[PDB]
Amino acid sequence: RQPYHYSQPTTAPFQAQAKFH
Amino acid sequence: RQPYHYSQPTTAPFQAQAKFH
Amino acid sequence: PLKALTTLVYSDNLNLQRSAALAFAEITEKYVRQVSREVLEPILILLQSQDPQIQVAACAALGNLAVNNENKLLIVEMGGLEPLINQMMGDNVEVQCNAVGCITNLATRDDNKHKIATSGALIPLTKLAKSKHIRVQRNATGALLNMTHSEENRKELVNAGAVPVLVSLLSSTDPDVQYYCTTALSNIAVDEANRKKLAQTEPRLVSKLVSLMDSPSSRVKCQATLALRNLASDTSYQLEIVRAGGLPHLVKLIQSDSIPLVLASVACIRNISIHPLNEGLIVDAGFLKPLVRLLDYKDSEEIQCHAVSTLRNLAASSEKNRKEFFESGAVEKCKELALDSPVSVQSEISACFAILALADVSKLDLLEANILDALIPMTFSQNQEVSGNAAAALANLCSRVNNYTKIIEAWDRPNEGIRGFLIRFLKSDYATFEHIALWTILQLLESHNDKVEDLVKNDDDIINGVRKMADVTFERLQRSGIDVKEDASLELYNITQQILQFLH
Amino acid sequence: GPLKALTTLVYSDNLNLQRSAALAFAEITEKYVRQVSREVLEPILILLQSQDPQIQVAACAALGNLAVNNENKLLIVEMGGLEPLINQMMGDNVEVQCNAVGCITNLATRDDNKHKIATSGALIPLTKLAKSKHIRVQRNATGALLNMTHSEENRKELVNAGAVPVLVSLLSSTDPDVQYYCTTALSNIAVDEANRKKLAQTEPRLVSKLVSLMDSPSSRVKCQATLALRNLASDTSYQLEIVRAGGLPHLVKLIQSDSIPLVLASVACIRNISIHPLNEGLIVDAGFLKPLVRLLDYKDSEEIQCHAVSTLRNLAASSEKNRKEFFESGAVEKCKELALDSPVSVQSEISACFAILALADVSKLDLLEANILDALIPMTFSQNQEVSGNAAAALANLCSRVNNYTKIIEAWDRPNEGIRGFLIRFLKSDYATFEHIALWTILQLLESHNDKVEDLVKNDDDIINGVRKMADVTFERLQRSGDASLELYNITQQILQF
Repeated sequence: RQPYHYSQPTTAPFQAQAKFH
Repeated sequence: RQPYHYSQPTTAPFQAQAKFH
Repeated sequence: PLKALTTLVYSDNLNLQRSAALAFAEITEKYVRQVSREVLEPILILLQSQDPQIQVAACAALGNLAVNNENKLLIVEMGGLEPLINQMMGDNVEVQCNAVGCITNLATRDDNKHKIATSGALIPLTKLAKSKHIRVQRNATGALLNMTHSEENRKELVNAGAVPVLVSLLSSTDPDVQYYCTTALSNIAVDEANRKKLAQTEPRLVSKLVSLMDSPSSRVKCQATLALRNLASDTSYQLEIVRAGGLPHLVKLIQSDSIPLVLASVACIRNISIHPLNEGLIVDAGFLKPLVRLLDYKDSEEIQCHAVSTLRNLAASSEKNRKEFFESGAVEKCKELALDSPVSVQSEISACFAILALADVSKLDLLEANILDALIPMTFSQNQEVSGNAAAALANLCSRVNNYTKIIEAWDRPNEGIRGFLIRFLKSDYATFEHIALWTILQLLESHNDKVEDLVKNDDDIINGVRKMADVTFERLQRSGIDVKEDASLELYNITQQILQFLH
Repeated sequence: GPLKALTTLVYSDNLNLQRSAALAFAEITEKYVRQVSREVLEPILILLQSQDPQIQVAACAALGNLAVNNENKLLIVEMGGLEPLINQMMGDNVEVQCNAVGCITNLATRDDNKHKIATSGALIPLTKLAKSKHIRVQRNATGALLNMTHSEENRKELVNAGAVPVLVSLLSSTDPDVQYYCTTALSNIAVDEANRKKLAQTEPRLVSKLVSLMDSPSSRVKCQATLALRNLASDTSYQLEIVRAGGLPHLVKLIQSDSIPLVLASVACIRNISIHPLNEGLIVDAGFLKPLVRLLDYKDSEEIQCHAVSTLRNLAASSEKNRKEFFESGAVEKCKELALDSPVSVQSEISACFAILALADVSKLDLLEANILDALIPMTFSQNQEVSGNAAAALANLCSRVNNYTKIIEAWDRPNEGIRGFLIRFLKSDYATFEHIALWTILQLLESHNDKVEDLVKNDDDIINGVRKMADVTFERLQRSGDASLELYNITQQILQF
């Protein structure tokens, strides 16, 4: 068989955070 | 006798009061 | 809400605290009532922070609270709101302002001012005014303006005195600072001590007052004129104000139709007219007729007294300018007014007549102004100044005059006339009045007018009165261990004998 | 304690009292945030729904600062805190725009909040305020949409609000945080095929912009743009499009980066792109080969190893002709070297790679004299079926139709019991596939016209005995039934005819 490692598209873990004033 | 009416110096009755911003 | 405001304050965290202070600022800013000690206590905690925001809100809140009377009295008790005032020294300028404000609002009460005068608090108040912003300076000038009310309060105004700051601040263009300053200095010049120091301390102050006598603001005008009067309580300034050409300002401030200005101006001109040297100047300036007519109006007797007095000291200083004194008809008007005016105005007019009737140059003219028509009834007065002075004037008018016609006319009429006067004053047991009567009778006999001689010598009542006066004085002198050949008795007796020598 | 001092200040109905309270809230939340009660939030909540703007900047700053903590996020969202913020987002005041959009950015970080964010229709105002001329607003806006790209259903109700074009244009923003948020947003969108197809027929130049960003001064932007490009290159369309947009020279310099994350992103991308056969010509001429080959040496990154080997395998799988460069790169020899001492991941990858190389008849001999049997043979032992299976297939193909059997004859016994051992082992297995491979292979050996291999196979007693037992087994199993069994039987019979 053929192996499938790390093949799928990635969702980036970084999320923004607000700054006020 | 000679009379002395209203002879004394006058102290003004007005008093100041402050102002704020 | 006070439960939440109080609990919010005690937190010790800056943010809840600036919140509390702002809240307090607004709620004090538009509704002012009587409030408890408990409300006050948080303010004290609020007062000391060194975030300036916190005291601008706290000092504005507290300053707003001041207008109700209770808060100012309440403020003194804590021992206090005083620590914040010491805090005022720190530079932040607008809480400088609001602290000075509360202190300006505070201390209106006398104990407050006396209390403030202790603790060396006001050395800063004098310091505060110079700062450039009008705001802080208005409060600073306001504050001690309010402290110039008690005598020893101004006595610690001169201690650590801001007085130089004040006289310099007279030339401010800002209206209210300069008004506060004029009123302050006016209030200071009430003391003899302060007046004596002001001549050689911060000299040239008066010239500034005289300049301020032409302000567009009525308030500054009036209060400056009153200041000048208070200074003119002393002779130094009585001359000094005149030197600065304060005469035209005063001469026309008097017919002003603003009555307070009239009162102030006439008061001032009276005080300066005290000094004899001034008389000449005052008369040459057109003061006379304004003074003359000014005295006539019924409503304000104080102006009447100031005017009559001014006229009297002008007359008393010099026999210069006397028919220059005559022309107005004020003497005719003093005559008309003496019969129908308050007892104040009466006694003033009285002293004036007594003064005019001394100069021999004017006795005849006074007599042909029918002055006896006022002098005679005035001698009836229950008021001793009126009756006394009127009597003296009358007595002088009978002495060594070149025409005795009007006296002969006024022998019987009006009011039982001169004859009646003599009898009345003899029948009194007032030594002074007895003397006046006896002396007058002698002066009449010593005139070589035959008619007068015959009225006095044939009047049984008058002759009888002198005889009883002679007996009474003789027996007072014989009980006291004296044979002729108090101290009033001897004099009186001698005059009785001189009079009775005309009989034979 | 202090809390209803402040709330009593809120219910006052006097504006200065409410701004005292609001400012207080803003600061006290600004420097300390934990999970808080429901009661603390309703005064903030309703107080916010007022239209003194000062109050709304303080309130939004407060609630937004609370929003950082996870249980405050849904508590805030669940009651219905959002409607006030959507209403302020639509409002013409720009700084309550800033802080409200801010709260939406901190809010919805949590997963199921987001679905209620979308069904609330917050993403229309969000999208339109991502155009703002004021940086603060755009930063919080694009940040918000970035955060909304995390769930799949969030992403497609992000696309049904057409926020994609705003993002794609904003890729060219000069502001670092805006363009980074936008790149990461688009990357996250490119995770779904549906979105990829829509991205194909809605944005023409997207790829170009992305390619441009591969030369950004910002490392995060470099990396994330590259990851985006990979996600797009999940599909064939973009696999061709990226090469057309000249993304190879960027990628080939990016794999030789001293930044391991950049290397990871670039090698993943080039793998996805190397999938397409047509690309091979170009990919080899950019000179990916030697960089990949030395990328096998990144012992500390197994993912990088897998991506590299996989890329080499797709290059090898697409075209026969250019292999000689593939042999000059040292890929075969380094794969051989690595196959004996590396993770089962890398093992299975290398295995499939050898299995691919061993199909082309032109290179079999070369592979044999590169001693590939010295790696293939022991690999057939592996417990991992991908490894052993692929290795076995490779070995089997290498014994079929070669003109020189020297190295096979040598690898008959050594190493690791050799090819002979392999055949025996796979026959004795009870796996149909492996039995098939063994029988087929020995048939291929006999079918070579080499005399020596012929007699190596038939004089080896164990081998032909195994074939006989396989034949017997297949026979008695199969005619109880009267076809894999049948094929194997046929092969055994084909063999036994020698």
